[PDB]
Amino acid sequence: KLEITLKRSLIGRPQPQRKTVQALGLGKTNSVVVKEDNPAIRGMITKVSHLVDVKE
Amino acid sequence: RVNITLECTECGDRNYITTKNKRENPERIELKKYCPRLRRVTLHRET
Amino acid sequence: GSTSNGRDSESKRLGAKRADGQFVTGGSILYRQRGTKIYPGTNVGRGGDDTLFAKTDGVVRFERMGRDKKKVSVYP
Amino acid sequence: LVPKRVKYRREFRGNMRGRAKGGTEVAFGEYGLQAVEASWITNRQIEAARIAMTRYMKRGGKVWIKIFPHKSYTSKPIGVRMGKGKGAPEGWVSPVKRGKIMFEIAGVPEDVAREALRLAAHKLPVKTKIVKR
RNA sequence: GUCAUGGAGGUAGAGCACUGUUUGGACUAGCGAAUUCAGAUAAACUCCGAAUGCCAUGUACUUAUACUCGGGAGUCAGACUGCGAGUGAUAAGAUCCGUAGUCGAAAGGGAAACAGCCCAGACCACCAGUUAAGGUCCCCAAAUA
RNA sequence: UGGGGCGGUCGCCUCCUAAAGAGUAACGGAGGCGCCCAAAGGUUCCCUCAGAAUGGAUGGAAAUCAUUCGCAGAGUGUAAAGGCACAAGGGAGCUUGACUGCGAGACUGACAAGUCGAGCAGGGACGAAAGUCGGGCUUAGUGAUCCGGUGGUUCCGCAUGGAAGGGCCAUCGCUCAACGGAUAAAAGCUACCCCGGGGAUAACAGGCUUAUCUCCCCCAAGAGUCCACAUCGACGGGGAGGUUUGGCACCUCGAUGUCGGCUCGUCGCAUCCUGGGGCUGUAGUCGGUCCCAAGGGUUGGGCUGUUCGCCCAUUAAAGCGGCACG
RNA sequence: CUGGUAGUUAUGGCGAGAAGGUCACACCCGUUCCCAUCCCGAACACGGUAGUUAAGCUUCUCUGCGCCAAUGGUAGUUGGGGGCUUCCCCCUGCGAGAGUAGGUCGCUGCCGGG
Ligand SMILES: [K+]
Ligand SMILES: [Mg+2]
Ligand SMILES: [Mg+2]
Ligand SMILES: [Mg+2]
Ligand SMILES: [Mg+2]
Ligand SMILES: [Mg+2]
Ligand SMILES: [Mg+2]
Ligand SMILES: [Mg+2]
Ligand SMILES: [Mg+2]
Ligand SMILES: [Mg+2]
Ligand SMILES: [Mg+2]
Ligand SMILES: [Mg+2]
Ligand SMILES: [Mg+2]
Ligand SMILES: [Mg+2]
Ligand SMILES: [Zn+2]
Repeated sequence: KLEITLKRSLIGRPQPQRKTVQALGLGKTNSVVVKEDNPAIRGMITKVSHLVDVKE
Repeated sequence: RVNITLECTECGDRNYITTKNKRENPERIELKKYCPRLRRVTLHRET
Repeated sequence: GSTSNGRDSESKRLGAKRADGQFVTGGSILYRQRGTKIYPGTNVGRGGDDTLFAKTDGVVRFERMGRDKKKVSVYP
Repeated sequence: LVPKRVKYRREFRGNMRGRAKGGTEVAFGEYGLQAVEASWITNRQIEAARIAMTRYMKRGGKVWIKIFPHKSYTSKPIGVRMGKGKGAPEGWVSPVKRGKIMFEIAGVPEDVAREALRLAAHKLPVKTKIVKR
């Protein structure tokens, strides 16, 4: 399991990144989700790694 | 070229339209075509 | 000053209409082309203006015949 | 230097991204001018540079020009507005990317070669350097 | 949305196998057509050929829409900024498309002032805290680190 | 419609632009169409092109013949692109499917329209079968409705039988080319002009840009009685300015007065005079060129509405520009 | 072992050098007959087998041409971030074309005869 925190804002970002952040369950900034360690979630994190903090 | 009508020689029905060159074919074209009224092939002639 | 150009024709919307591995129903158009850029395969027919269409129900497969050419088939 | 004929009279201007595709080495003579930057080079500039560097050597040795002005460019006169089609062709140009050898010489000693290439490089709109095979 | 798998498609790059443009030798039908050697070039060249994007399949993981029918609309002057092109002069706060953002219809903080740049989306109240861009000699909050 | 006018264009097909799905604009770059074919259509059988070398009468580089090499360097009615040598290219035999009723399902698409289609029935062509055939290697070769003409028809027919007249099916009549076609039928002047609007759009000045323009430089072949650099400097190259000729259309059309002169000036310095200096092709006299320097100064008339300019007579000198061409 | 007939991106092709056999296959002999030549029994068609492996065909050997082809590097590029913006640079992932090491003188199936 791993913990995911939205650190940056979505204003000014493209639609694909907003959709990816939506599918991760994250809402407002500084909000947190806890997920599993599938390759699917890792692919999501790779797409938006500049907007988010990941903690094992 | 000109436009042509083909008439059935057994009914007088005008079943087909086609084209031809009048200099190359100055006669009246004859072709054997299906006649819908008689439901068989009949000789058709230009009008 | 004048251009003496400015004409074009309407686009004809060519290319692939169905995907590889997709289920398709009989009579569906698979590909639109000028010439046989792709050949008809098994259960696939070629139209009067080179259109490739499905003749049965099945799944579409784009395949490679001898080295330089391609074809498309439909398998139930 | 003008092409004898062309397939089209008008052409896009293009771009000059990247290092030169080929011709970055001295291949015929002993000395060469190499481009350090990219630039359009017209046929007047080529002719002026060639005459300077050939006159300094007193028609001794050999000179190779490694670029040709294949592309044409157009223009519009003063007083015409925008529109009404493309303008009329004016001249011929060669786009030269960085790293391209554009002049080579042979048949003369170090001093004559280097001074002739220095005299030639002052006629060109691009920043150059002198290289030896 | 990501992951795995399968496809269609000729751009960037590259190359000279065709077609145009082109340099230096050897040889030459007769200064000079062909053959060869070496070396170049291309929006409307291609023996090659990506990254991305697109179409599907899945039983994979996550996530909240999608469609059909009916009532009521408004809109058809857009602007700038980054990237990819045309026109122009490889000018314009120029013009015309493609792609993403902000303004329009968006207050707050920073760029002195400054729609469109950078940070970030205001339900109301507090003489509470932590941060972003930007900053820490004085105007002027914080390092004369 | 980079103001409007003049010029050009208006529908359809093919390529590039177009950013490797589809789509995609500009008074962007290039070309075609408003047909043709009675076989240049259908089917059955057969086979293969351009060019070159060599050998031979007229005959010649090239006409016909023979051998070899020859993946297409040919052809494909016609523009281009995509295709095609198991031909879609080339010959011969027989033919009329260039058929009638249709049509599961798809593509394209605002609509109106446009495109592909297995298969079923009727009756056929060619082949020994298998089978192919609802025109042509593919994609242009076209025009709605209303209204009329012609052929057919077990439809209607205003009391009844007829008729007149309609309906339905097939087909004909458009440079309706401004090609979704206002009507069956249509050109100009307005400085004698009027109303509703617009800085959505031009003329003055402002803004952006700086091709052009003015000024300053780099290289140095040459000129300079020898001598590149006293003074000039070709062929080429690089900037600064914002006074010229232009481009754009950002403020102003419920009004931003537009040339020349007069009155009154003020600022910049790329300096016309005067002040200081270096070099000189500086003997002297008279000059040339560059550097510092904006303190002050910098004319009266003839012609022309003129700015400008030419001329007359002077002066130490008769500067050049900005300020809504103050 | 050979004749027929299929599949497979030429690693299967082109070229060169040799062996073999009327069991099959072929060349070859002939034109009465069916059929044929814009002329020609050359081909097509038919009727036989004196000679032959000269050629096709089958088998074996060659990298000369052709074809197939890594690894590393480089170009390009999705996303993130900067310059002094004809363009350039940095981080992460993807990753050519050319050139080369090397590979190749085929590999599988069914049937009838020896
Ligand atoms: K230079
Ligand atoms: Mg509005
Ligand atoms: Mg507003
Ligand atoms: Mg603000
Ligand atoms: Mg200190
Ligand atoms: Mg034909
Ligand atoms: Mg009318
Ligand atoms: Mg009057
Ligand atoms: Mg003016
Ligand atoms: Mg102005
Ligand atoms: Mg007003
Ligand atoms: Mg006077
Ligand atoms: Mg005096
Ligand atoms: Mg002024
Ligand atoms: Zn009849």
